[PDB]
Amino acid sequence: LPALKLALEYIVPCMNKHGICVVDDFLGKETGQQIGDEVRALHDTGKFTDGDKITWIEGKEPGCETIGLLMSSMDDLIRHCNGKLGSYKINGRTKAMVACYPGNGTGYVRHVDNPNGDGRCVTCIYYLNKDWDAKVSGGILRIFPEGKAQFADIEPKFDRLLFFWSDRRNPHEVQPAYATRYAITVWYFDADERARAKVKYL
Amino acid sequence: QTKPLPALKLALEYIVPCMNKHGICVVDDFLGKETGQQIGDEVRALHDTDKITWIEGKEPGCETIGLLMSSMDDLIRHCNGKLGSYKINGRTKAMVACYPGNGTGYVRHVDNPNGDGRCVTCIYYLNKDWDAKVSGGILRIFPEGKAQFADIEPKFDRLLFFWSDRRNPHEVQPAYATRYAITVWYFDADERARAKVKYLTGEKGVRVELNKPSD
Amino acid sequence: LPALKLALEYIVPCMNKHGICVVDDFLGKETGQQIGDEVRALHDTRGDKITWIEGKEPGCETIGLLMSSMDDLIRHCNGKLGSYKINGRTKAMVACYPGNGTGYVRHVDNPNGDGRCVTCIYYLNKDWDAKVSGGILRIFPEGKAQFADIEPKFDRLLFFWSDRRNPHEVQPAYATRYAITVWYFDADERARAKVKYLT
Amino acid sequence: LPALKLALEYIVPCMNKHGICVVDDFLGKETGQQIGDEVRALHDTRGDKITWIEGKEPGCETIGLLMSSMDDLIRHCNGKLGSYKINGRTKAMVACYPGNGTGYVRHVDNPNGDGRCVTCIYYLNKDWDAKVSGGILRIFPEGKAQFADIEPKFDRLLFFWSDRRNPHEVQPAYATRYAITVWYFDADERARAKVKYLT
Amino acid sequence: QTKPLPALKLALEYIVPCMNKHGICVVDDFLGKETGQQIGDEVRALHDTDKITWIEGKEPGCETIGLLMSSMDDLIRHCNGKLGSYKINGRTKAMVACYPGNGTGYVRHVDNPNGDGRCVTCIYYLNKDWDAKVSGGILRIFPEGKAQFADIEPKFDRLLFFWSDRRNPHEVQPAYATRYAITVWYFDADERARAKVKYLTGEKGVRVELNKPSD
Amino acid sequence: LPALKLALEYIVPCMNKHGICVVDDFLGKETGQQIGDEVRALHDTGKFTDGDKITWIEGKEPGCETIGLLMSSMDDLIRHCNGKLGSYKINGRTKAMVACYPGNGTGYVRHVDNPNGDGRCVTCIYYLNKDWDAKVSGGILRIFPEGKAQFADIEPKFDRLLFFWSDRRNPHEVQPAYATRYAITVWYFDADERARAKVKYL
Ligand SMILES: O=C(O)c1ccc(-n2[nH]cc(-n3ccnn3)c2=O)nc1
Ligand SMILES: O=C(O)c1ccc(-n2[nH]cc(-n3ccnn3)c2=O)nc1
Ligand SMILES: O=C(O)c1ccc(-n2[nH]cc(-n3ccnn3)c2=O)nc1
Ligand SMILES: O=C(O)c1ccc(-n2[nH]cc(-n3ccnn3)c2=O)nc1
Ligand SMILES: O=C(O)c1ccc(-n2[nH]cc(-n3ccnn3)c2=O)nc1
Ligand SMILES: O=C(O)c1ccc(-n2[nH]cc(-n3ccnn3)c2=O)nc1
Ligand SMILES: [Mn+2]
Ligand SMILES: [Mn+2]
Ligand SMILES: [Mn+2]
Ligand SMILES: [Mn+2]
Ligand SMILES: [Mn+2]
Ligand SMILES: [Mn+2]
Repeated sequence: LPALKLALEYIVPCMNKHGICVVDDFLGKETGQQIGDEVRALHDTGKFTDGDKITWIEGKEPGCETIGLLMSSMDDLIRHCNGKLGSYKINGRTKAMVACYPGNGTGYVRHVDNPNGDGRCVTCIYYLNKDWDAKVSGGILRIFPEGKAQFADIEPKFDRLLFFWSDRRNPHEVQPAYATRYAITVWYFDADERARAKVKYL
Repeated sequence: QTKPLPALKLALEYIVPCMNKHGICVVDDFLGKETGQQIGDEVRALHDTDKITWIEGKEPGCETIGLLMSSMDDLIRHCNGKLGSYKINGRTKAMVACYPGNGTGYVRHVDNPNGDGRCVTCIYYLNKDWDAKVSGGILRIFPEGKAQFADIEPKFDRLLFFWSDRRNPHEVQPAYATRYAITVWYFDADERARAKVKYLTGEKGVRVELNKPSD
Repeated sequence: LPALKLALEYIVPCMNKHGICVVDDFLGKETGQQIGDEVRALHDTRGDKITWIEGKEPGCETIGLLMSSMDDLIRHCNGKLGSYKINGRTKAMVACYPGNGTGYVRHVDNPNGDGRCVTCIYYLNKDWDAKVSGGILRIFPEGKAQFADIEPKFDRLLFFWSDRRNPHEVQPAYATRYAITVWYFDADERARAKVKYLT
Repeated sequence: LPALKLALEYIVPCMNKHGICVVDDFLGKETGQQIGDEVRALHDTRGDKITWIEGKEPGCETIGLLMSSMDDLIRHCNGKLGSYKINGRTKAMVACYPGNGTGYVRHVDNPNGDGRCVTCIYYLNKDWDAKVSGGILRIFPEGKAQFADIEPKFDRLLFFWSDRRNPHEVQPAYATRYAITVWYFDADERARAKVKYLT
Repeated sequence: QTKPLPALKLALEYIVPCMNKHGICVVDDFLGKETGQQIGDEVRALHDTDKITWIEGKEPGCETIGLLMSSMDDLIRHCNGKLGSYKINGRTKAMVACYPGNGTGYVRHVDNPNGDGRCVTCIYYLNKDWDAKVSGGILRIFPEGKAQFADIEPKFDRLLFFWSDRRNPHEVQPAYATRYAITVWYFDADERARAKVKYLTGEKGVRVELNKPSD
Repeated sequence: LPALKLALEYIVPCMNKHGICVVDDFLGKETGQQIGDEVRALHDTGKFTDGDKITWIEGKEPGCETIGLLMSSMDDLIRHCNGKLGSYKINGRTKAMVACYPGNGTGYVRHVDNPNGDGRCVTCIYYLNKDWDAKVSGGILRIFPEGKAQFADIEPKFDRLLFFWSDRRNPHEVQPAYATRYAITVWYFDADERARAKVKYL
């Protein structure tokens, strides 16, 4: 299951078909647990902006190589879909939103990542909660594809990667959880949208 | 053999009042393990011989399915005109459906919103030993104008009745294992007619010719 | 404009980009008046009245004309209209609405896939000021961040998808209203519909 | 923790920032058990059962105790609790829920301003695994982009606004459930309520 | 004088069946111009002597308002137990309300969702010569489980009846001129009782003392 | 009715009360019609980005002095509310979104200007449609204040200025219109929100 294959053979169609792509075992046990620890590190040192504990990583951070690995690893796959994903000309990506979600019975109401057209067109999420039994611990992502007669409960299973369109096509809510959960989110811009979105400023 | 079905008593003394009061009626241990597992096989067979398929009941390798349908009919028969104001004159084929276990769920919806004639939805679950607590697949019903709602388990050998119009909206929680169910809709004499008139059944129509004579 | 041009250069793209298409001055005040007269006369032989017309019936010639000219447009869009293979049609729903002060709740024509894929409406209300008598059709094209109010303008023709893509509500009217409606079936879908019924 | 500290240092701010406040280990497994026994015994003299308790009745002493200790918390929050002037209370709604597989539809306690401003619930279900038996209370704090699932944990006390600010639904239970509920009235509001009724 | 009111015929032959069938009933030219304009003055007077006020009917300068109420009662009286299954044993005071003309509207809502005893909302419009086409203020009702909805004009000397439970949700379009209306709710014997029991009326209560004896 | 008065005496309270402030006759007939023409100018020359004809003005544009007047005129009022409007520390503002709305029966579904927290906290709109009879031509703004039992239909009357919070508190839809209408929209940032919103990028 090589790199460009996953991209042009599974992602692109599965995405242009439904608008949701799941990828199990993206980096492997050892490589994943690595990030798994590397993220728990940041949970202590500080600089964690924003309960709702999140923080933004650029990849070249002090000692956060593996997070950078993951990021730069996703970049490949998205690059390998150039012009294939809808009419979207994808170029840049936000910094990695490494987030530690509370898990105290807290859930997040349904919403849309990019309803205004702020540029973000492909949400990309990585789950790193080792042995996160969603059957008991809960904390599942639920997506309601606009105009479809079905919906999907995606579990934050360990070492799972998830893609979906960020616009009004994918409204989604997150069932609450009872244990602490970690996850890394990333968005990708459409060259035109991200640009048009910038004429507002000075 | 099959479990004895006192269709008359079960209709008049239980199903009818239940339906009238609540609009939802469950009947467990409908055909017994013996017939149930059998239908299990019969349906898992058609898998070979989200996908569905329609059955009249006479098809080969579908004997017990036709049996199930005949039982459903047996129950609706002894209801008479007591089951709501509806006069049930007929029904659809049996929708034998294979639902996948990929964590897929079904949005809130209503079987018959347009008024196409269907008045009573009827479902039968044949999943041998299905723990809804483990695999999910629960069916959530919201009885219109009530302060409660109900999570019905797709328990093995369970039969489910409910009105199909705006009165019973429902969701289907995702399942994490393949699941099987047979659905049937009963028609109200009048509504089905006006439906056929209004072209809400897709049965009628008018041919559109390839061309017309100029002028 | 010829039917082919109107079809291929206007209707097909308008229907693909939006799923809603208006066509003003379809048959001209000349023929439109006759269609109107036929209908008004037809509905003299206070809720909403509807009588289905084949087109061949007496005193319903011009109605049939309208239907024919509709079918031609549909012929020119054959294959190019969405992803549908249209082979069927419904009788002309000649409908006389009350105009008392009651609108029709927001809904969708074909929610369960009964075969119908294109709703096609023709208005006959001469000098109908929507800002005075109302009866406006509000459509909410699913997905699009805008919505539209279509006025029952005389001699107006209106196409739109029948599925969940175009839910819509009718604003109340304060005067007698007339509108002929037809639906078109997708060859496959309508056939897939019949399957559930007994032989 | 003393009632005053718990009141002024925890409940008042928690109620102001959110309008929802949980308090675990309110009376301890010691007294909680007795409250439970009183209730369970009380409900032996399959839909949901409810019997209102004043607290003074026989075999309902400990219930009354719970009520008292609730009132004290309310006394310590006097004036500081939202913008309400609490002067009244309802009898203890001792409720036994079925646990058959039926939840209670999403709703709001006080939608028309009947006087009630604070819903206050105390759970008595020993060793109640919400992940096995369910019966969870899901609240949607209006305005906030999050929502919460409150587990009917034994000896748990739960405060929340009764108005449109906190709509909420109860997940179905798969075992017999017990929960005592009380509401508090805002002096003005409840008085403004009576006005509409005849002398 | 006032217009003759055949309360008996109007109740039995029109209002009752109308209500039962649709759940909404309008009665125009209820009291005639004479009494109508009078109530006009009577209410515009209380403005002096979004604001509201409650009236029993006996208040000075409210004679014709009490009259209006007595008429409403007259009509509901001759309904008997025919008006739904409800047994109307009483009602609220008359809510005389002054609605402002600042382009303010009222969200979709339901008078009695909790089940507080109110079963029938009753409204009377006294706006001398109000063109709803010009100033708006229309009341839109959505009869639960129906394919139509209705825009009721707050026409002068108009009386309006409808169920107050989940069956009749409604919106009020904004008005661009001051508007006046008198509302009244009738109680169902049973529901009001269970309501008083459930403390849904705010009437009952329990005193909370300033302090308690320590220990 | 001087400048700082309108600000601290009417805006701030009316805003902290409801979250919607209307101001009739902001610049006056002659001064308003001026913008009224100055905007119709741009409708021809070009450079109108984005039917839905809109364009972004910085105020110092060629010959667009009066638009700049309006912008710089609003700036005063918002400056005169420093720290008074909620807990919002307002600093910057987007470029003026001068928009020519179609008016062919087109309406805009209800929405929220800033549901994600992109910085914008105060929507400010100026209407310049001379004698725009909304009774006939229509095209009215309808706002549904979150948690309130009433809603408001604000007419785009000529020379009217409108303020409202942009976040989830003010969902709003626009009734369709039948004639061409022009309007100038502006947003204001909360120093903290606009800042936090920027950690995403690189
Ligand atoms: O900044 C934004 O627009 C923004 C950020 C995050 C976000 N999402 N989406 C799904 C999240 N999630 C939470 C737990 N599991 N998943 C989550 O946090 N959506 C939008
Ligand atoms: O064609 C129709 O009208 C139609 C089809 C399906 C359908 N439903 N609803 C809930 C179903 N389900 C799935 C699993 N367990 N239950 C199911 O099959 N209802 C109506
Ligand atoms: O059978 C159905 O579901 C069904 C039938 C008709 C219908 N339509 N369509 C357009 C209508 N209209 C336009 C102006 N006044 N009325 C109208 O009533 N929508 C749905
Ligand atoms: O009268 C009313 O509207 C009314 C009454 C009770 C009520 N609540 N509140 C908390 C309940 N609950 C908690 C766990 N199981 N049930 C519950 O049923 N909500 C509203
Ligand atoms: O207290 C209550 O339950 C209560 C109050 C008001 C109310 N409504 N509803 C529509 C009203 N209206 C306003 C103008 N024309 N009609 C009006 O007054 N309904 C119920
Ligand atoms: O870019 C954005 O997020 C954005 C831009 C504009 C916008 N709004 N709001 C009200 C508009 N309008 C239209 C007619 N009358 N008013 C309008 O255009 N909302 C959000
Ligand atoms: Mn998200
Ligand atoms: Mn269904
Ligand atoms: Mn329609
Ligand atoms: Mn409740
Ligand atoms: Mn009301
Ligand atoms: Mn906006």
